[PDB]
Amino acid sequence: AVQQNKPTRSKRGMRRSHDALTAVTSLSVDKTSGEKHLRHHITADGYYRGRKVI
Amino acid sequence: MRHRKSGRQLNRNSSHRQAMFRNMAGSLVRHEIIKTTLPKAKELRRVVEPLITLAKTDSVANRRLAFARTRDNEIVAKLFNELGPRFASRAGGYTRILKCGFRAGDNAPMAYIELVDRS
Amino acid sequence: MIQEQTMLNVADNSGARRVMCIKVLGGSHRRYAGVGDIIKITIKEAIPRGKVKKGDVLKAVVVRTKKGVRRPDGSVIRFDGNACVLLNNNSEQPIGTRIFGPVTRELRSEKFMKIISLAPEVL
RNA sequence: GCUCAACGGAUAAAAGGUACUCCGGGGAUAACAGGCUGAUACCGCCCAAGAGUUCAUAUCGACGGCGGUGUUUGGCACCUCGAUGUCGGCUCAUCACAUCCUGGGGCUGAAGUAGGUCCCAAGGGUAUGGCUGUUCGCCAUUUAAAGUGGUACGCGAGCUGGGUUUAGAACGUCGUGAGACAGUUCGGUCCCUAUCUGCCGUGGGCGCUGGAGAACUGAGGGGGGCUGCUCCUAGUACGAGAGGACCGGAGUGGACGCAUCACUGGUGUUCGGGUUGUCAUGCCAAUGGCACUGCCCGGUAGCUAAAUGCGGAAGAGAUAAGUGCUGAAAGCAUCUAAGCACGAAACUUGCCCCGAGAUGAGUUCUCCCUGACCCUUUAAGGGUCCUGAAGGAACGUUGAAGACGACGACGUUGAUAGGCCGGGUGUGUAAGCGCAGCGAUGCGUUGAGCUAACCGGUACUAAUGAACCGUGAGGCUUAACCU
RNA sequence: AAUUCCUUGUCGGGUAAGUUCCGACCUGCACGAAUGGCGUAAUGAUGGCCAGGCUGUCUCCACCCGAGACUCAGUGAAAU
RNA sequence: ACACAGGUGGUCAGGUAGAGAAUACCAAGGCGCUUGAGAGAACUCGGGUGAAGGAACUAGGCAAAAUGGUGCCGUAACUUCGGGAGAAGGCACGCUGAUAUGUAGGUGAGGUCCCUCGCGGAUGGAGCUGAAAUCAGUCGAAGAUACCAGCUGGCUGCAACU
RNA sequence: GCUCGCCGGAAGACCAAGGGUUCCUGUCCAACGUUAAUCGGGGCAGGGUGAGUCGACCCCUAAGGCGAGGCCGAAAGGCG
RNA sequence: AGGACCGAACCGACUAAUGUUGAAAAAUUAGCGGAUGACUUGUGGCUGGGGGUGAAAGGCCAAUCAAACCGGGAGAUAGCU
Ligand SMILES: [Mg+2]
Ligand SMILES: [Mg+2]
Ligand SMILES: [Mg+2]
Ligand SMILES: [Mg+2]
Ligand SMILES: [Mg+2]
Ligand SMILES: [Mg+2]
Ligand SMILES: [Mg+2]
Ligand SMILES: [Mg+2]
Ligand SMILES: [Mg+2]
Ligand SMILES: [Mg+2]
Ligand SMILES: [Mg+2]
Ligand SMILES: [Mg+2]
Ligand SMILES: [Mg+2]
Ligand SMILES: [Mg+2]
Ligand SMILES: [Mg+2]
Ligand SMILES: [Mg+2]
Ligand SMILES: [Mg+2]
Ligand SMILES: [Mg+2]
Ligand SMILES: [Mg+2]
Ligand SMILES: [Mg+2]
Ligand SMILES: [Mg+2]
Ligand SMILES: [Mg+2]
Ligand SMILES: [Mg+2]
Ligand SMILES: [Mg+2]
Ligand SMILES: [Mg+2]
Ligand SMILES: [Mg+2]
Ligand SMILES: [Mg+2]
Ligand SMILES: [Mg+2]
Ligand SMILES: [Mg+2]
Ligand SMILES: [Mg+2]
Ligand SMILES: [Mg+2]
Ligand SMILES: [Mg+2]
Ligand SMILES: [Mg+2]
Ligand SMILES: [Mg+2]
Ligand SMILES: [Mg+2]
Ligand SMILES: [Mg+2]
Ligand SMILES: [Mg+2]
Ligand SMILES: [Mg+2]
Ligand SMILES: [Mg+2]
Ligand SMILES: [Mg+2]
Ligand SMILES: [Mg+2]
Ligand SMILES: [Mg+2]
Ligand SMILES: [Mg+2]
Ligand SMILES: [Mg+2]
Ligand SMILES: [Mg+2]
Ligand SMILES: [Mg+2]
Ligand SMILES: [Mg+2]
Ligand SMILES: [Mg+2]
Ligand SMILES: [Mg+2]
Ligand SMILES: [Mg+2]
Ligand SMILES: [Mg+2]
Ligand SMILES: [Mg+2]
Ligand SMILES: [Mg+2]
Ligand SMILES: [Mg+2]
Ligand SMILES: [Mg+2]
Ligand SMILES: [Mg+2]
Ligand SMILES: [Mg+2]
Ligand SMILES: [Mg+2]
Ligand SMILES: [Mg+2]
Ligand SMILES: [Mg+2]
Ligand SMILES: [Mg+2]
Ligand SMILES: [Mg+2]
Ligand SMILES: [Mg+2]
Ligand SMILES: [Mg+2]
Ligand SMILES: [Mg+2]
Ligand SMILES: [Mg+2]
Ligand SMILES: [Mg+2]
Ligand SMILES: [Mg+2]
Ligand SMILES: [Mg+2]
Ligand SMILES: [Mg+2]
Ligand SMILES: [Mg+2]
Ligand SMILES: [Mg+2]
Ligand SMILES: [Mg+2]
Ligand SMILES: [Mg+2]
Ligand SMILES: [Mg+2]
Ligand SMILES: [Mg+2]
Ligand SMILES: [Mg+2]
Ligand SMILES: [Mg+2]
Ligand SMILES: [Mg+2]
Ligand SMILES: [Mg+2]
Ligand SMILES: [Mg+2]
Ligand SMILES: [Mg+2]
Ligand SMILES: [Mg+2]
Ligand SMILES: [Mg+2]
Ligand SMILES: [Mg+2]
Ligand SMILES: [Mg+2]
Ligand SMILES: [Mg+2]
Ligand SMILES: [Mg+2]
Ligand SMILES: [Mg+2]
Ligand SMILES: [Mg+2]
Ligand SMILES: [Mg+2]
Ligand SMILES: [Mg+2]
Ligand SMILES: [Mg+2]
Ligand SMILES: [Mg+2]
Ligand SMILES: [Mg+2]
Ligand SMILES: [Mg+2]
Ligand SMILES: [Mg+2]
Ligand SMILES: [Mg+2]
Ligand SMILES: [Mg+2]
Ligand SMILES: [Mg+2]
Ligand SMILES: [Mg+2]
Ligand SMILES: [Mg+2]
Ligand SMILES: [Mg+2]
Ligand SMILES: [Mg+2]
Ligand SMILES: [Mg+2]
Ligand SMILES: [Mg+2]
Ligand SMILES: [Mg+2]
Ligand SMILES: [Mg+2]
Ligand SMILES: [Mg+2]
Ligand SMILES: [Mg+2]
Repeated sequence: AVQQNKPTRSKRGMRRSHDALTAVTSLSVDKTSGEKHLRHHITADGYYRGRKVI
Repeated sequence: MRHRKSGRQLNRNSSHRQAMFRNMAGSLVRHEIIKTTLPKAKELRRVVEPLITLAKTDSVANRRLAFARTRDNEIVAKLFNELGPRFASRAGGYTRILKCGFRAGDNAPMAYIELVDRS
Repeated sequence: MIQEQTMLNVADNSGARRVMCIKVLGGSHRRYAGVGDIIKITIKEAIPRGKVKKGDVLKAVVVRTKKGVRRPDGSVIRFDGNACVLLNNNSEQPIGTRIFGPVTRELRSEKFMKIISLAPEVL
């Protein structure tokens, strides 16, 4: 469990290649208050598909 | 391996996984909607709703059985006076989960669990 | 299901009442013997005087296992003591002449037609 | 005058121990393993006195001769001292063939049975214990067999530390002693997350030159091959008797593997009950908490093996040793030179598995796009607009799929999970009431009550209208039918 | 024998089998009388051996509940 | 050297069991130990259970399992007379009722007598507390039920022992 | 605030040791805190330690230190 | 009566598993021994590097021992890397 050389930035990036975080693909919109909340999630207001919960 | 099993361990032991769900089921029937995380509220489902399906059919012995389930003199009287007859027609499903994003200090994916009746 | 170092009761009249298996016979790396097998036993505790003394080495046959025998229909037959019947190294047929206890039906064959006449209950 | 004799002569003068040790160095120089000869070791050959009733050759071989293998004991001191952990066990192997078993053939001083001995054959298989620290060894007992070797006398960044090995102690023996002694008992810290090569698994991007949904052909690869015994033929042949088969058939078991859980069981801190000790729910009853589920008894589905189903094949081809057929060289004998036939677990197949990243990138039936343009990149080129379909990704419900990915089912047209009614299954007459009694307690309603995953059911809850990505006839050359 | 090399000396119990153990022989390589001989009730976190009880030590490992190891969020080392 | 599973002398001592400052649950009182939320793999640490056999494991019963308290009967060779000895092995134990509507025992108030006198000395028995045993009767698979709580025996080597 | 848990011969209530504002009251989150952080034992500022009887000095000593003169050492000094 | 027995405080540290850039540069959890005596412990004072102390292992004497720690000769000397 001890290395014998110092590897390079090339190998460091070649490992770091697969760190590809993607963002949210698209958001989704209400039908009585109209904001861009997450898909299958409540709004910050408290709306979900028409209802105003609290 | 876990094949065909049930239940959820939830990173607590089993003197904990009944003593927590006592307090959670002692708060949900009290306030009819609370804010708690998603695996703790997808499986609080079948801990609170058979407690209401039992309370649908009033007796004397069920006032000891749900007293064993809850150990709260307030909640047994409210569960058998108000929340009994108000759902006396459905075939179950007295709950509803609504996802409310995430949480501040730990990125805990929360949820809103509720009864169907607030209006 | 008799392996090595199994301490058996002796079913018959031939003086021994506590034996100890040392081998199972009939195939390499063998582990288990039920009814119908020929294990090899020493003799650990005889009576005051009998046909065989202490320290003899002679073959036997397991006749009553606590693991039980398994019929065609799936039904099991279990006992309450691991016990065997003594034998003879040059004749493969016993030394004593009276067999106590019951023995099982799945032992009868013309190698062993002599322990099915004396036994009071062919189970 | 100086046996300075260690004789170019250090002083007029000098012995040991360190396993309590420390330092500078040293692979110049030892042990461990390599590398180099190959003297000893082992195994094949050559002459053939004799032994074997006759007879060197069935089996042995004197006095001598020549090599092979690198395998023991050794020789040299090269790599290695600013360190490569050493014997034996445990766990995993792989190759070698001088082959232990099993397969096929010739010889015999081979009647049969069982053997002797070389020749071909390495696919597969190869004992559990007693004893010492032990490989071995001896002994007890099986089996078809308990092979021989290299791999740092395989394997301590995988594991015991008993052996030899540090510090303590003692006995024998040696020295006056300090302490030593392949002599001995007794107790004696074994460190490390994997960067890279390697290996078993699971995956994203791109290419496969229009793009997507699937099913496949298979050049190569990889696991697999074992064997006992009883019964028929047949107590036949052979044999004086005693004994006792070839060659083919029928059954049942062990070791090793593949699955699955219906039967027999194992677990079942999520399902019933009994029970102690203590504190609380105001209290009596009734339930819950804590002391390893407090101690137990039972136990559903799943996971599992000791539980029960299947496998090892049969066949085809050319083959190794050997027996042949025809037949010259050499008019005759000759398996060989021409040719023709047989031949075994080794070989290729046959059984099965992942298998087009086979770049030699495939085969294959399907479904979708048939719009306008201007700019210099003059055409395989850059951009503005209606176009954004096939289909996949993402999100939610999740699973006999699972580390995370990935694979699979469902997405209001729908049972994908959680719920709920009726059932099943497990525990074993719940609480409450009335009777009996001094009371523990029984009896009735009562096989009642509770019920985890389990088989068939119900839209009450959760799975959102969309949005996001993928485009508009496919490049060039050469050949062939056709308008 | 804690001292014995030839050695697993020699015999008998113990075991199916016993290079260790207990009992005798003496050919003691090289015990031996206050660097002590032999013996002995009790005692020892002492050396060596057998027996009953007990069981995953093991033939043969299967399941279960918990703290880690795998995923996501914040802080974020070390040998080389 | 860390807001360290380390160490440091004295004082106080509640309940229900209990021989007791052991142990199990508690009140007075204090804390949830300064990272979390998930999925339910190999493997490892700490643990509970196990069919048939029961030391075949190994250097070795290492580890693990088991025994385990009070009362009574009983107890070997050997010996320095003490020991060995808790040798070994066994038997009863929960609650209820009676003997006794709470006994044997402990404590002790009134009532009365003299009085060398005061914080009296005796007769006296109210009331409180309360063992231990015997006999009937009853529930479970199991009555020291949980926690604590010795494995036993047989020959030797060394050293008297603490 | 109220459900649950853990110690209860301690992890409850105090002092002699030793540290030296860590104590209370406002205010701040940059470093400190193994995370977040409005909270703090952290940064700043302000308050807080009242004795005839309780602890130190104080009268007297134990081990032992110093020790006028005194004895003995080269000086240092060593005892007493 | 005990240099007595079983056993908590207290003192010690026999075996095994954890862990050996760990919570600790020697501990933790389940077991262990002594536990009115040759014991254990808070305070103070005494001894000193060829010397102190030792129920004796070359042990221990400020995480250092077959001759401690600090300053000086000293930039000790080195045929050796
Ligand atoms: Mg290097
Ligand atoms: Mg399921
Ligand atoms: Mg000279
Ligand atoms: Mg000279
Ligand atoms: Mg000279
Ligand atoms: Mg001279
Ligand atoms: Mg020594
Ligand atoms: Mg020494
Ligand atoms: Mg050195
Ligand atoms: Mg060098
Ligand atoms: Mg060299
Ligand atoms: Mg050598
Ligand atoms: Mg060498
Ligand atoms: Mg060599
Ligand atoms: Mg050669
Ligand atoms: Mg040859
Ligand atoms: Mg001849
Ligand atoms: Mg020959
Ligand atoms: Mg080398
Ligand atoms: Mg090096
Ligand atoms: Mg070396
Ligand atoms: Mg050959
Ligand atoms: Mg032959
Ligand atoms: Mg092969
Ligand atoms: Mg082979
Ligand atoms: Mg083949
Ligand atoms: Mg063995
Ligand atoms: Mg032995
Ligand atoms: Mg052997
Ligand atoms: Mg070798
Ligand atoms: Mg070799
Ligand atoms: Mg070898
Ligand atoms: Mg080796
Ligand atoms: Mg290695
Ligand atoms: Mg090894
Ligand atoms: Mg050793
Ligand atoms: Mg890595
Ligand atoms: Mg890797
Ligand atoms: Mg892929
Ligand atoms: Mg092949
Ligand atoms: Mg099953
Ligand atoms: Mg089933
Ligand atoms: Mg169970
Ligand atoms: Mg209770
Ligand atoms: Mg009660
Ligand atoms: Mg509690
Ligand atoms: Mg608990
Ligand atoms: Mg069962
Ligand atoms: Mg089952
Ligand atoms: Mg052919
Ligand atoms: Mg011819
Ligand atoms: Mg011919
Ligand atoms: Mg075959
Ligand atoms: Mg074949
Ligand atoms: Mg449906
Ligand atoms: Mg449903
Ligand atoms: Mg139902
Ligand atoms: Mg039932
Ligand atoms: Mg009940
Ligand atoms: Mg009832
Ligand atoms: Mg009835
Ligand atoms: Mg029932
Ligand atoms: Mg269903
Ligand atoms: Mg001896
Ligand atoms: Mg000697
Ligand atoms: Mg010897
Ligand atoms: Mg002997
Ligand atoms: Mg002797
Ligand atoms: Mg002597
Ligand atoms: Mg003398
Ligand atoms: Mg002692
Ligand atoms: Mg033995
Ligand atoms: Mg932890
Ligand atoms: Mg981690
Ligand atoms: Mg992270
Ligand atoms: Mg802290
Ligand atoms: Mg913490
Ligand atoms: Mg966590
Ligand atoms: Mg797990
Ligand atoms: Mg257990
Ligand atoms: Mg078992
Ligand atoms: Mg059981
Ligand atoms: Mg053994
Ligand atoms: Mg033990
Ligand atoms: Mg135990
Ligand atoms: Mg002693
Ligand atoms: Mg508690
Ligand atoms: Mg206590
Ligand atoms: Mg401060
Ligand atoms: Mg402040
Ligand atoms: Mg901070
Ligand atoms: Mg902050
Ligand atoms: Mg403060
Ligand atoms: Mg502050
Ligand atoms: Mg005043
Ligand atoms: Mg005073
Ligand atoms: Mg004085
Ligand atoms: Mg003085
Ligand atoms: Mg003076
Ligand atoms: Mg000590
Ligand atoms: Mg020690
Ligand atoms: Mg301890
Ligand atoms: Mg004691
Ligand atoms: Mg004592
Ligand atoms: Mg000195
Ligand atoms: Mg020191
Ligand atoms: Mg010196
Ligand atoms: Mg000088
Ligand atoms: Mg210098
Ligand atoms: Mg110099």
